[PDB]
Amino acid sequence: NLYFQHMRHFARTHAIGQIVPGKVTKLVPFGAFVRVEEGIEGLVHISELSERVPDQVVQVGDDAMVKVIDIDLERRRISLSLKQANEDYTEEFDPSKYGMADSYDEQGNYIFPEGFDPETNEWLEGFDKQREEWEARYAEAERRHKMHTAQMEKFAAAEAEAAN
Repeated sequence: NLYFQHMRHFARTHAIGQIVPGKVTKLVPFGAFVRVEEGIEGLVHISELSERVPDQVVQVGDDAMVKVIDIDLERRRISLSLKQANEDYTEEFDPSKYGMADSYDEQGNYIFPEGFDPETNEWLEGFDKQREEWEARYAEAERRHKMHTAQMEKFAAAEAEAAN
């Protein structure tokens, strides 16, 4: 089997702290399982489902945005947090949390793609493939942050309904 290898591949592509999309797959007494890639499913512990029984917060088939808090490749287990994703949410878009952590250095400065000239604000010639890849990653990061906005709006509308 190749489960160790699939999970290693996932980990080298979704560092700890990234906020990733998932589908709620099954509710267990101790959490909610979330499929984050084909073949890869992680557990959202009960104490991590919300800032405040799992059926209480999520249902099967729900799109969810979850923060990767741990990857244990020895036990082939991925730990996920809905609540910790929501804590990090800002209405202002930070692409580093949503799959572009590479475009930022250790201090948090932005790193332009190598083929792009910042003073010109134009791509140099010969970098079409680099550009298309950068544009796809960036479109994916936007898609994720939008999914996250929708989860925050869903959570707040439910509360307002509960509150009333």
